[PDB]
Amino acid sequence: GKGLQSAIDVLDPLTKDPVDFVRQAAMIALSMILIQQTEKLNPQVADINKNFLSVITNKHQEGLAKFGACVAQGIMNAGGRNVTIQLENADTGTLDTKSVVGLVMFSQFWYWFPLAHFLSLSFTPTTVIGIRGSDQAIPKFQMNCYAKEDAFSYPRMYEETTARAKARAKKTYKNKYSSKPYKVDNMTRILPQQSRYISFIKDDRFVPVRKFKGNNGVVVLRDREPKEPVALIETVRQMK
Amino acid sequence: EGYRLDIIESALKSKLDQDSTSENVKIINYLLTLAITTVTNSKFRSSILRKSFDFLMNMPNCDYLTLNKVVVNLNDAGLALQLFKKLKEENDEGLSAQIAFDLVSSASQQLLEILVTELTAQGYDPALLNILSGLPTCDYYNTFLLNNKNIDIGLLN
Amino acid sequence: GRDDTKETVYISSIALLKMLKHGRAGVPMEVMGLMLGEFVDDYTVNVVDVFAMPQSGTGVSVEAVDDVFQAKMMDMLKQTGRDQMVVGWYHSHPGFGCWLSSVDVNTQKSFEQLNSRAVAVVVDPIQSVKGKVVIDAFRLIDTGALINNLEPRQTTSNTGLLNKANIQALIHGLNRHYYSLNIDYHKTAKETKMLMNLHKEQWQSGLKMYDYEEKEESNLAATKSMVKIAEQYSKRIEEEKELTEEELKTRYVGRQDPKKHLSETADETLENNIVSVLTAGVNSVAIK
Ligand SMILES: [Zn+2]
Repeated sequence: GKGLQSAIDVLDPLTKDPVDFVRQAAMIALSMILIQQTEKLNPQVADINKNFLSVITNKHQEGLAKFGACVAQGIMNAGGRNVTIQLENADTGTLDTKSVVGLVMFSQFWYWFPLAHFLSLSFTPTTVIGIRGSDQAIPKFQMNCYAKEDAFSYPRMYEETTARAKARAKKTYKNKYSSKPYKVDNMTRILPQQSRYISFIKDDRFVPVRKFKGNNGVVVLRDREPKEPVALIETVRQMK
Repeated sequence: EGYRLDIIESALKSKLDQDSTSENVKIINYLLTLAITTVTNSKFRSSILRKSFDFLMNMPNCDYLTLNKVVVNLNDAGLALQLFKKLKEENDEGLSAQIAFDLVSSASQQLLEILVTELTAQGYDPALLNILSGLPTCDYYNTFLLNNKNIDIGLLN
Repeated sequence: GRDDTKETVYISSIALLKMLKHGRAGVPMEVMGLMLGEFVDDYTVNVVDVFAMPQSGTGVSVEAVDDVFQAKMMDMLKQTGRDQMVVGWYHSHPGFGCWLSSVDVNTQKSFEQLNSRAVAVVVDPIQSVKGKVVIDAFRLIDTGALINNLEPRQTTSNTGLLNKANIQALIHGLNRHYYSLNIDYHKTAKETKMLMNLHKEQWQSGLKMYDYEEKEESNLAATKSMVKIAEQYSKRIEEEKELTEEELKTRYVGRQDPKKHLSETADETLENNIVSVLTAGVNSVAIK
């Protein structure tokens, strides 16, 4: 999920070598570095997806490569594209035991294909979610993002009269503090790269209980208008 | 380098007293980075983490992110119990909810279960109990997944 | 259970050595013998050791399946242990390659109607070299499972897909009548420790200096060869001044390159000489 370039440069020869299962492993890994990455974020992203489509097509490929490309497409476009793999924890320093166990398990699918589903353990959502805190209810409120809107967006869908008479006679990349902040609703995809640029509004019915630290966690706000009602996004548990 | 924790304590108590909240947070975070990334002797690491925890606790205004980092790294139930004791004494509902959510987002399972059990035994506010149980956080994440789904079904076909 | 692709045949050292010894002794007749082992599980087929069936006067056909010899050998091998099943049969295909023929298919059908999990390991003593003994078991496709097109292969592991089917083997038909298997020689610490003895010299040969006349004639001959090769090196350096790379890339193809000869002679004579000096001194000191 770090999207480190040097790893991609090193992996580029691996995904093109004659040996098929190495190609499978390289394709699976390359989809683990660029998870939740758009073409705008990095130019190489689109060509990798084109290579995935080519290997899925072009039936003259080994079955190992086909499986690798299919699983790489599954990982790269993770669940709703709204979830990332974070072996490292949040602002603190932790291994996040669940993710490490899941990824060790996912590395074990060389002797049991069913174990490949264990990678769903390490899937962590990317959200800056706000709650009232007085009753643990999700409110609706916009937030400022000081970056270009053209970067942290979902990638596009899969696509496949004599003078007139004489007139014809002669005819023969940083995105760093781009200003102009644009509103982002609560409960929306916040990439870890863009999470640092996320800011609240100084004036609002809700103000954060602390100073936002640019992570992908939960932030409790403070109701400055404890009498008026505002629209609440209802959680799945709430309607029963 | 010299494994002199008492000298660190003396220097910190001499300097941080005549300083503001932000400056003390900066210097303590630098010390925390040095302890996390450089110290090899794990017992010395635990000692310096504990002393940093004590210094932040005694400090008048405490940035609870640093205390969260310390309790996560040291993985001590009693230290988090003291943290929640202070937090309940201050009666900061927003701080309580935020610290509980941050602890849920990053903590060993054993420590989380032990802390939840001890808080229930001490009968804290049930909001903290249900939050630290982990159900609301996973529920909210499930809601985020369900509402903002964007799947390329054509690619799968 | 439609078998799996991760099935592996475990061949012990005894089985492989007996296989090679019997295969090389009958070139070009395709000798055949049974294969005593045990079925550990669905995924593993252990093989303990093999014994040879007699080769009747058929020639180059694997059709002598004499039952009296098999029954007698099985019954009176039991007198000294080796209580195991009749897991498979091996027959050598010297020269052609590892692949089953129609006669082989019929024999394997006969074995399958008795055990239904019988491998058909095919040795090849002719094209085997010290480190790449070619061996690969086979087992027949089911029958009408081709209507389902699911020949018994559930790729629940990558351990079976790593092996690549041979080119000429597919000509006789590999995935058409007999899905291939994997081969994993499993060793033992006792056996690998002590097969090292094949390259352990006699103790009384290290201190044995050879006759001290050949060690001077060899030195004199090496020195004369060195002189001649140095002269050839001089003429080589002289001639190299006026040659273009497209010739030097192919110049020393057909004639003695008088540089590698010089280095080889120097290294060989220096090694022989150092060994001679060390042997002489060691015996002069210790023997006394
Ligand atoms: Zn044959």
